[PDB]
Amino acid sequence: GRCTGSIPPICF
Amino acid sequence: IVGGYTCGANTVPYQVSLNSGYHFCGGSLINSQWVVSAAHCYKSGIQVRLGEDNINVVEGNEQFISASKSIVHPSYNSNTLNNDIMLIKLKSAASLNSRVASISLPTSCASAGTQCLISGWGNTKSSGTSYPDVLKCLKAPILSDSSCKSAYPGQITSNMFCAGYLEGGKDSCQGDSGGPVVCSGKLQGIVSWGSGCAQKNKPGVYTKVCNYVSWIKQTIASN
Ligand SMILES: [Ca+2]
Repeated sequence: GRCTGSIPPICF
Repeated sequence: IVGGYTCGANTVPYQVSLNSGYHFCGGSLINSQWVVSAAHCYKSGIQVRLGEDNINVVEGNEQFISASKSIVHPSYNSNTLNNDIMLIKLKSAASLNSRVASISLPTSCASAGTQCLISGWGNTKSSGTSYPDVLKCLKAPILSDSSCKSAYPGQITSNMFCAGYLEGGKDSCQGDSGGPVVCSGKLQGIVSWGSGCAQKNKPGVYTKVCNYVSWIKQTIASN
């Protein structure tokens, strides 16, 4: 999905 | 970083790890007291880890410095990811040397096709997950804004650009957020978002740092 590569990811 | 290579210790001396009892984002050192990262990486309790290679072993070039200030852009939108930039002030100045060094800010925006270096300690797999000990690197080109928009219809603002590949296999991924995209010795991008990692037809999307240079300078000057 549309997500950031953070830990944890932030997805939309 | 998927599809990349081992950078080599301290070969990316502006790369930082943001740590809250675990590595959660990257960032870029821009002077002895300030780091640039992504707004989406904001949290309380950030420790900045400079001079890292193996993030799991104390090797000798590390400097661990608490954030004193973490300043998200006032216009950051967490739904669109527009203005995905944050400035972190270090509680004390880093000691700068060959292995811990700042990266220059752009004096102009970069062009499509320009090769850049993207780095981080994020996931190295496109299917599933594996987190590396040492810093990984990827050379990647800036894509045309039209290709970026074709990939992500309705989602690319003037404060974003795409870099990487359309064929799959090479990208920034989970744990790389906030980290650098350096092109010709200038910090042009911040790891921001994408549709998955290293998927066909879905390049990485990065915050367009050249739009923020005056804002960065004013923010630092006032803090
Ligand atoms: Ca280390």
